Amino acid sequence: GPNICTTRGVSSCQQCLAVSPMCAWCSDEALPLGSPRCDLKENLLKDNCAPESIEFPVSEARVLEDRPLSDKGSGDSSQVTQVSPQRIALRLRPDDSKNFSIQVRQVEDYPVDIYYLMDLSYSMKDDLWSIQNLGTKLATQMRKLTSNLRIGFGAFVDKPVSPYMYISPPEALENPCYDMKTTCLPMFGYKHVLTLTDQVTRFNEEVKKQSVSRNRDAPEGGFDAIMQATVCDEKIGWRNDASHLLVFTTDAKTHIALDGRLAGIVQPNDGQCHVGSDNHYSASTTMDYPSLGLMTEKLSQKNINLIFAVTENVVNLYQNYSELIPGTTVGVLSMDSSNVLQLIVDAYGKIRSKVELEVRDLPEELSLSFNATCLNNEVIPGLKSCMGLKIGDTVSFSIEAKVRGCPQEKEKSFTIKPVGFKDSLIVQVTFDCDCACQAQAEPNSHRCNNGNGTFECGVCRCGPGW
Amino acid sequence: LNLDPVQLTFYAGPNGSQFGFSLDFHKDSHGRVAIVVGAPRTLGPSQEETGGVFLCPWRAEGGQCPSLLFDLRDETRNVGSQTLQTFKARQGLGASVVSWSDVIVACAPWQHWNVLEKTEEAEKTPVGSCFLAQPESGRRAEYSPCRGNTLSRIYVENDFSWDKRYCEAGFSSVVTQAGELVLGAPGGYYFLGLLAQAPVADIFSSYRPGILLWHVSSQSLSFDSSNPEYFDGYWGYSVAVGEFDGDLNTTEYVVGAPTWSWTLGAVEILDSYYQRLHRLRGEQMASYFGHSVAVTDVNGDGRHDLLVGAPLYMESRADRKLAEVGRVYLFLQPRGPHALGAPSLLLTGTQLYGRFGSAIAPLGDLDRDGYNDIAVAAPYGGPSGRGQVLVFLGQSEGLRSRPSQVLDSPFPTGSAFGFSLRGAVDIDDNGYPDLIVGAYGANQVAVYRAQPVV
Amino acid sequence: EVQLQQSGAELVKPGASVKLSCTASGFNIKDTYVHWVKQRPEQGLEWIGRIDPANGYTKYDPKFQGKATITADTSSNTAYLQLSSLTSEDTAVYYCVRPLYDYYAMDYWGQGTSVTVSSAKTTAPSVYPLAPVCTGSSVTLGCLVKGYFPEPVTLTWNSGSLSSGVHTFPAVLQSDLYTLSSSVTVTSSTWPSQSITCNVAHPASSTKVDKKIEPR
Amino acid sequence: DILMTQSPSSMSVSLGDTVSITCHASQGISSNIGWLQQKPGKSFMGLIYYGTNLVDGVPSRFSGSGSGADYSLTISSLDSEDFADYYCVQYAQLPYTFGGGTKLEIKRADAAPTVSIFPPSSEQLTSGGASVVCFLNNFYPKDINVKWKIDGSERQNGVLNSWTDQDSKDSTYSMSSTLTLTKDEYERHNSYTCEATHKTSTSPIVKSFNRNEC
Ligand SMILES: *[C@@H]1O[C@H](CO)[C@@H](O[C@@H]2O[C@H](CO)[C@@H](O[C@@H]3O[C@H](CO[C@H]4O[C@H](CO)[C@@H](O)[C@H](O)[C@@H]4O)[C@@H](O)[C@H](O[C@H]4O[C@H](CO)[C@@H](O)[C@H](O)[C@@H]4O)[C@@H]3O)[C@H](O)[C@H]2NC(C)=O)[C@H](O)[C@H]1NC(C)=O
Ligand SMILES: *[C@@H]1O[C@H](CO)[C@@H](O[C@@H]2O[C@H](CO)[C@@H](O)[C@H](O)[C@H]2NC(C)=O)[C@H](O)[C@H]1NC(C)=O
Ligand SMILES: N=C(N)c1ccc(C2=NO[C@H](CN3CCC(CC(=O)O)CC3)C2)cc1
Ligand SMILES: *[C@@H]1O[C@H](CO)[C@@H](O)[C@H](O)[C@H]1NC(C)=O
Ligand SMILES: [Ca+2]
Ligand SMILES: [Ca+2]
Ligand SMILES: [Ca+2]
Ligand SMILES: [Ca+2]
Ligand SMILES: [Mn+2]
Ligand SMILES: [Mn+2]
Ligand SMILES: [Mn+2]
Repeated sequence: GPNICTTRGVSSCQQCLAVSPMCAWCSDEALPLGSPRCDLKENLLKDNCAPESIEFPVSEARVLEDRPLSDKGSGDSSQVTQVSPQRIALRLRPDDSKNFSIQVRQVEDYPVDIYYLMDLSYSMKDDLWSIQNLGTKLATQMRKLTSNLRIGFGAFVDKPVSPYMYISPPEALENPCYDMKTTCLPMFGYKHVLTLTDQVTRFNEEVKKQSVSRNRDAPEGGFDAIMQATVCDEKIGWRNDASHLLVFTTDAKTHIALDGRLAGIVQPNDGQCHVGSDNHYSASTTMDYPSLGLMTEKLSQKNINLIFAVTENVVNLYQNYSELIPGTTVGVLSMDSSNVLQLIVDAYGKIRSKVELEVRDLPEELSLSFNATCLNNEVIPGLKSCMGLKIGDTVSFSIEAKVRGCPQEKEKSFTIKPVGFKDSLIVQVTFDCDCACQAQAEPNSHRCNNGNGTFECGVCRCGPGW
Repeated sequence: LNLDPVQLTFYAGPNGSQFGFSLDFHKDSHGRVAIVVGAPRTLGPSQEETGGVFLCPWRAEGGQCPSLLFDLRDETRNVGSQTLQTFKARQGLGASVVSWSDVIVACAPWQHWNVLEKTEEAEKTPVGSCFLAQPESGRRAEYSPCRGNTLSRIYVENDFSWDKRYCEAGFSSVVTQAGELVLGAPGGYYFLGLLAQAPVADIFSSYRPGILLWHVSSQSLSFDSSNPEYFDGYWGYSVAVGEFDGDLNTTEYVVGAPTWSWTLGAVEILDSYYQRLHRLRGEQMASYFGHSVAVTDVNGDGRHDLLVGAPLYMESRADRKLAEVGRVYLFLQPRGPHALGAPSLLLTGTQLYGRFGSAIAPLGDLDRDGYNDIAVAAPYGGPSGRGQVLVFLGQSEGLRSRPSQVLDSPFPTGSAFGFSLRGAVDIDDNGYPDLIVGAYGANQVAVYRAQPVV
Repeated sequence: EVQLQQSGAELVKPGASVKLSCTASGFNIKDTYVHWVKQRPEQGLEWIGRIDPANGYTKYDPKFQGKATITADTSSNTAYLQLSSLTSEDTAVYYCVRPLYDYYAMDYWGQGTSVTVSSAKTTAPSVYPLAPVCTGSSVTLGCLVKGYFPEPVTLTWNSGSLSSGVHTFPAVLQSDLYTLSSSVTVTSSTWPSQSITCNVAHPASSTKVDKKIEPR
Repeated sequence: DILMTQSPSSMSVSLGDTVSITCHASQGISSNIGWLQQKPGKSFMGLIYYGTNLVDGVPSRFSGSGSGADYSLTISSLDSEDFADYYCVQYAQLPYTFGGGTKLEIKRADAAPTVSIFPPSSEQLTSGGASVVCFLNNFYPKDINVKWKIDGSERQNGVLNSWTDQDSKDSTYSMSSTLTLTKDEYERHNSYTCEATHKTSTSPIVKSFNRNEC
């Protein structure tokens, strides 16, 4: 009987496919006048339509790259597969939808970078003494989780400028601790100390030569250091294929953007690297503290997992900042940093306990839907993220793409990538809206109103200009 | 709505002087309007940055402005077996300017001060200072309420209580209609923040040059606190005045504390005795709620309304992602003695890092419809990031949610167009209030003249 | 208006102690420094010390270290000066001082508190008439007030009647007791034609003796 | 401490004159000096602070000046109220120190004193004492020297002098000298004299009497 393909009364092969994903077009010549050309593929063959003249595209989805998921992230020149498949070809006809899947694994024995960014104001003097063996102690525990560990060290205080800095007497500039009965370093904003390296004894000996300084106001310029430790890729030494942990230890509040106006500093933070050969932040006294949004942008750009290892007197403060900076982890640090080792380990496990999908360059006419399979084969509809995972676990997601109408550009591509992951799934979309018979049309055909029309797919169409 | 964006007037100062960091309209004893401009990095005598002030006469062509001269020499007084010292290098003279009657008040929030007694000292700290001038008469005076002569050892014993050494007085400034200068000092009381008030007339009559430490008996300072909620709150980052208690004989103070309660931010309304009447808490941490405050009756009911800027507010967007754009809050004063409730209207920026709400200027009634209007700055907004100023018109229910006019920066990138604003003054005497916009990054000031509505 | 209202005059014995007061009127005592100054006819003015009533910190001239003790109570809006182990040299007028504008100035002064240290008991005066010797057109009489304590004494002639042409000289301390004298001049036709009396009153001991001048 | 030498100690001047008091310090004080006024039998009033700045309420005829360690207080056109004591005070260093003082006195024509001697009263002699009084009334200038003589020979033990301030009417001065002896010692001698030495006469004005004799 009649259906939406026939009752619509289409005028061409392209209009026929645009009715419904089930409609087909018969380009055959020997077709009765009353019989419609736009019908189900079964009805066309039923009416003796030539099988070669049947235009009936089918939405499909075939893989192009399907590397197996790696059992070990160790070894290789970063030939580790975390996402499977890596590339698929997607074909869609108007208003139709096709599905596909994706697998994500938290690979075991994946390399790890850990940059230790430490508050070195006067209250962290006892903290320096407890971490003099942290490098070797941290190497022993992380060895159970990874075989490629690199560690580095940086230090900060605050912007070396009045009123943060004591500027009288002249002795106080070389030794801020003059009025007491000790000596401390001159004030410094942020200084890089140790590039990320696998020689952990370099961490110990560099720490043993570090000492604290002294400034006036309790809030400190650690956010300046987080920005520089993030955007100065080459100097800190982050590796391309490794987890990036930025450990931030402090026992006080922090300065934020627009605080610098109390020092006469109004220039916004430019998010660029300003650590030269002297390993000191040169824009400390001329550029304002960075904003939370600018920090989030650079942390996401460099795949840096920030870790707020702070004392209990400011945990609530940094827990609230952590909610404004997604992907950030908080741990409670003792008043002498004696527990920082276990804190870093727990933070690393918490970091790699989540898989969260993200979509890039998705066309306007395409809409996606996700079904998560975390834990043991338990489907969770309308979800694109898993939690509570362990190293070595594997999750999967079922994805359905729904195109609206037919776009102008017939070939686009988008990406499905987990947050923080290197690998990703590339979906090469192809919008099959036209018919193959259109490539062999007859312009100015002598079958269509004395050359006033075009003959394509077995029918007469009005030519250009009409 | 009816500001003219075609024919602007441009005033300019020296390169790198940050000319336009602060501005205000100034009427002389004859009512002739001029523009006072602060340039906090103008060079002094020793070829060193000390700041400067300029008094621009109104000219449709604009151009260069003559200087409003102040003493830029460091002072030293040996008195009472002590040595008083002022240091004006990098003091930032002109970081804030305000005009009242025929008097101009220009402040140097980073002027340093120290007191030497044998081997001890008070420590060289930025107490700040304000310079007062009567241009027609040449009279000059100074006001530095946070200067002291207590030695460093004493503050340590008393746990730094009542420590006004880092006030930075003049960071923000305002003058009541009665002629009482109110200074915001966000570094007072070890960075809690304080306010300093004193009549302008008593500042002039009690000041003598060379004294450095003198009493102003009629002055009134706010109070220190042991509550950690106020620690590092920068109380006095911005200041404003208005009528909020119903008593027309009293003048109420509006104080911004953008890092109050661990960077939550707050704005407080007080009486002239610094007793808190209301407190508006910030919505989002580190948004700098309270960076700028403005007072004007926008809905034409006679009751002053409050506007608060949070230039770093991060708007919630799709996929659980935040975007720093800035936000402005409108609080309408209720009828009679009642507390200011929730915001009546929320205006949110659009351009990332645009800092919408960095400055909020009352315009008066721009389109002459019976409702006062405002201008909001986004010094790094607009599609280019060069800066934008947005006009919102008043209405019976408050403000329009969409702008009536948008002023794109005529200056290059980095001019900070809109960082300073000032309106509600008819400078060309055409019956319409006009707007002056500072762009200290380009060392220039742009004048937008209001015209009849089209 | 700024006024410094000090305590009344004190009259004490040596070795004892006294505590003067300086109450602020029209302003807060806490506003400025409060100094103390000692004045004597021969030695002149001497600076005792100062106090900041806001915090209680004091400074002293090392000459007064031990005797002088400056305190202040912001509640009663008053500053005090305590003097211990009093001596005859501590007999002086004491002023409290505060500055106007300049932090270190000495502009506003109290009315001053008189202090007198003496072991003398309340003794009544011994009035003596002074008549001339056994000629001109003008005659002069006198009246000697000797050996009284403490001050003061009011001296008149004919019960305030004869007032013009009189010289009552200041009292002088003569061995812990005061001595005063007064003269009067009229024409020869007035005396001894008209009776002239020396009315002396000493409210301390409550005595109002009167001696009529008689010729020799 | 800083010594404050104030000069002159006194000056005799008339209404409308333009006078100048000076004050010298033992070291530089950099205008950290104040000037004070003490009207007769009254408290102090601040005139100048920081060398030149007038205290609020002070007439403009007062003016201070100077620098380093030498300063001056000038009064243009003296008023009848300006005749009083004046002191300088430095506050450059602690302890604060004052000047010796300067008294402005009314000038007038010279006048010789009216001497008058008075033997002991009968009431005093019956008690066991003897006081000879010698009044020296209405003279100018103030500088005067009294000398007691018993039997022609000078006596200095037991003399009690007293002076009055400048009179309000005639602007003169007066003096009262009293010689006190015992009754027994008073009768050992006969002649009793008080000699007055004033610039109005090269010869001393002598007034005396003889005991018993009258
Ligand atoms: C980090 O971020 C957290 C989360 O926002 C902050 O904790 C909040 O702090 C505010 C301010 O102190 C709290 O506001 C108060 O809420 C009370 C009601 O809370 C109830 O519900 C919560 C839900 O979990 C319970 O935990 C709680 O026990 C209560 O049962 C109100 O009663 C309060 O009103 C009073 O104070 C306000 C001014 O604050 C007045 O206007 C009122 O009139 C009244 O007097 C108040 O509104 C909020 O509850 C807290 N939330 C939580 C979850 O604890 C941290 O302060 C912040 N820390 C840092 C360092 O930034
Ligand atoms: C996600 O899971 C939901 C679970 O309901 C799927 O919805 C059902 O899918 C079946 C597939 O044969 C349909 O027959 C049902 O009608 C659907 N039920 C609904 C929509 O309520 C959904 O298809 C899944 N999507 C993906 C992309 O896996
Ligand atoms: N008016 C108040 N109620 C008040 C508020 C806060 C504070 C203080 N808070 O901050 C200071 C604490 N010191 C900061 C620097 C640190 C040394 C360093 O970190 O280098 C040592 C501790 C003092 C004092 C008074
Ligand atoms: C598409 O979904 C169906 C169930 O709806 C499933 O059987 C099939 O395997 C999926 N195809 C792909 C390519 O994922
Ligand atoms: Ca009021
Ligand atoms: Ca209103
Ligand atoms: Ca309007
Ligand atoms: Ca106008
Ligand atoms: Mn610190
Ligand atoms: Mn510590
Ligand atoms: Mn700090």
